[PDB]
Parts: sequence; C-alpha cells; structure tokens
Amino acid sequence: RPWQMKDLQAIKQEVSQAAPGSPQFMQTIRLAVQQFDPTAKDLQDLLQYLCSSLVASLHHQQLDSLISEAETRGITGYNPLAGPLRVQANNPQQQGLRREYQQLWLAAFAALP
Amino acid sequence: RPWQMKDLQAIKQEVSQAAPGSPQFMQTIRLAVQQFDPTAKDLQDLLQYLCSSLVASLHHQQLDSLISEAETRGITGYNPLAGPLRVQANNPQQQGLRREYQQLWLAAFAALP
Repeated sequence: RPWQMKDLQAIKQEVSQAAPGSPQFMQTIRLAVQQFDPTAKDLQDLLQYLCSSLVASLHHQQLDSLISEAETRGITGYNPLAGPLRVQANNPQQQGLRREYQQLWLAAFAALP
Repeated sequence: RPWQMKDLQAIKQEVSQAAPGSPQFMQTIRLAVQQFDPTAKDLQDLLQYLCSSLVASLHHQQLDSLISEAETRGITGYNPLAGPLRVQANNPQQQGLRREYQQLWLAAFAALP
C-alpha cells in the first residue's frame, strides 16, 4: 500500500510555504513516514519531489553521518555481511532496519536549520 | 477503517484557525474519534500531527492524571495483570478500554485552559 500521486501532491502543497525542518514540515513528514511505512527507495523519491538538489545533498550528508554512527555502534537487526543499511531497509523482512532508517531520515532532515 | 492521509489532513485543515479547548477544536476532535474509533496509537499520531509539542506534553500530563485517577477508582474491564490501559487499548478485542481512553483523551484536551 505505497502512497499514490495524490498523497504526495497533498504533502507537498500543505507545506509549500514552510521551510525544511520547520515544526510544521516535521509534523507532516513524520506523519507520512509513520503512516505509509515506506522503504529507503520511496523516501528518496519523496525527498527528490520535495526539496531541491542542494537540500537533497545536505540531507544526504547528514544522514550518512547519522547512519554511520548508528550502525558503527552496532544495531540489533543489522548484519554488516549482507549489504548497506540502504539495501537491508529495502527488504520487506527487515522491518527493524526500515524503522531505524525512517527515524535517521527524519532526524537528519530536521537537523538542517 | 483507520484514517488515511486525507482524513487527518482535513482534520488539521479545519482545526487550524481555532485553538485547543475552543468549542470548534473539541467538536471536530470528538466527531473524528467517535467516527473512526481509533486506539491509542492513532490518537497519539493525531495529536502529534495537530498541535505543537508543548500542547502535546500538556495533554499527556492531563491524560496521565485522568488515567491514574480512573485506575485507582476502577475501570469496568481493566485488568492490570497484562499491561496499562495505554497498552490495553491497542488490542482490538478490548472495546471498553479503547472507548474509555478516548473519553479521557477528549476530557484532558478540553481541560487544557
């Protein structure tokens, strides 16, 4: 049950005025992420739709650092012998990795301003 | 029939002008809750969506007060040998607990001012 075009259109329109990482944007994006239960691929699509290449790159770097610390510590469900967290989160049998990816994503995007 | 994006986006759209505790806010919240019969999970999602973190924290203080009072006084179907009302309202076969939690939710929201 992935999102459709209308959901993305509404998500972008409702937060057109606000700035990335504002409390309003964080509210709406967090609700979307917690409601649709998407993988990393869909999150990348959503970010490309919402913010430009500059904000995309900044979030990419911040999320790289956050994932770096998180999975360098060691995580309950992460096994580094199978692939990067971006790929484990895309397997529907690793929901723990998917939820960790979602939370790192939202925190990284919130850490912009 | 848990609410999708469209329902919650509407709810926030018409709960934007008014402030928590005002007649309109409570009217809309009570209608939504009485219609969709949401558990504690969906209720917390809706609250995080609507208002700032300060109002959510205030509401949760009031809700903890109400729930503690009710558990001391006694609930019709509350059995504390499995988990708090907080966790007993997530089980779909405990309608009484869920409706009690919804009513305490609405009361705590109405008593903010």
